[PDB]
This record gives sequence, structure tokens and C-alpha cells, in this order.
Amino acid sequence: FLDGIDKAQEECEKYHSNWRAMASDFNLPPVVAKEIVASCDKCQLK
Ligand SMILES: [Cd+2]
Repeated sequence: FLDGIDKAQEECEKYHSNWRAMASDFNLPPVVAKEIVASCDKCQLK
């Protein structure tokens, strides 16, 4: 659980649905990357 996670939400649009690339940039396990998508309202619903 890194604060930089808040920063990832801002660029969530930049990574789009590719949470794997974001996880690689912040080096976080799928749990946090998926959680960030789960918070974004656009990447949540199709
Ligand atoms: Cd998003």
C-alpha cells in the first residue's frame, strides 16, 4: 500500500484498461492495480 497509489489514479486514464503496465511502473501486485481500476468509474463499468 504505497501513497504513490493516489498518483496512479491520476494517470489511470493514461494506462487505460492496461493495469498490468501500471503495476509494472509502480511494481505493485495485481491486488492494488486492480483495486485502482475498481475505483475508477470509467474502467469499472464496460
Ligand atoms: Cd481509469
